[PDB]
Amino acid sequence: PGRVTNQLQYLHKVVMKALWKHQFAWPFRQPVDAVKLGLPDYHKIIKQPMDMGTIKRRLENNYYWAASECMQDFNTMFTNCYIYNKPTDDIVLMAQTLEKIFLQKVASMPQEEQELVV
Amino acid sequence: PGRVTNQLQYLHKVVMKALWKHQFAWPFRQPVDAVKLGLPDYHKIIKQPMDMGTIKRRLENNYYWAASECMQDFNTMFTNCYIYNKPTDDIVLMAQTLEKIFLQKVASMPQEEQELVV
Ligand SMILES: COc1cc2c(cc1-c1c(C)noc1C)ncc1[nH]c(=O)n([C@H](C)c3ccccn3)c12
Ligand SMILES: COc1cc2c(cc1-c1c(C)noc1C)ncc1[nH]c(=O)n([C@H](C)c3ccccn3)c12
Repeated sequence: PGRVTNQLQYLHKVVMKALWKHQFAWPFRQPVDAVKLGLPDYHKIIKQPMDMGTIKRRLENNYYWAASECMQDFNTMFTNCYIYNKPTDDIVLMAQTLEKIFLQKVASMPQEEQELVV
Repeated sequence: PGRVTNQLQYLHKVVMKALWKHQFAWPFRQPVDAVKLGLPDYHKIIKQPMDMGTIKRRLENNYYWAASECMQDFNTMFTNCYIYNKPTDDIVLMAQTLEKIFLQKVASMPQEEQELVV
């Protein structure tokens, strides 16, 4: 059972809003389907797949207990990409651009996490 | 009880080696002493403090079970910095530079994690 916090609210309504509509977002909006994309050994290499669609649903459904967990899912999504792919690949450059934006927005997130009731 | 893996070995001998000696590394090599630095409410805002000294010791002492845990400690260190400080602060620009290097190196880490025995 997760909860609503000021930081999670910010991650939803400011961070995810900036990322979801970005030019480079579309390949990250749903899980990597390795077989359709012809990606060998994707599930040997990546044991914790993650994508922005899953994160967005989790934010919408109060899945997270704390913003740190949501930020961990973002980090996992980006590092999965960096690990599976080559440093010069289009998808890695796209991920780097998205992560730069994510981290920039995190620098203006509310500082002290407090739960919101109603 | 942690273990030695090819990825943790890479994080130690390649990633931490590149970061530890960087021009901007020195403020990150030990925990943030908020009172000496005159940083109000540091421990209200940051509930999971982390630094490269602690990570380096953990790598040296086989504290981690998997590279994902070490990468999470790096991410926590950087996002702690971004959260406590302002987007334009010297320390945040320094952290961003270090994180760029960290993530660049992660893109060449061994892909499939396998434990090393002896
Ligand atoms: C080449 O990387 C991808 C390409 C994708 C994709 C997800 C990834 C992806 C992501 C994201 N993280 O690891 C991988 C692998 N999801 C959908 C999708 N649809 C689609 O046409 N692609 C191609 C192959 C693509 C898109 C962008 C950049 C490079 N290649 C892709
Ligand atoms: C202004 O930020 C810091 C300054 C530090 C520091 C750690 C931080 C720090 C870190 C790293 N993450 O959050 C904070 C706060 N550790 C040691 C240390 N010794 C030292 O003289 N400083 C000053 C205030 C400094 C250094 C670099 C950039 C800006 N300000 C610092």
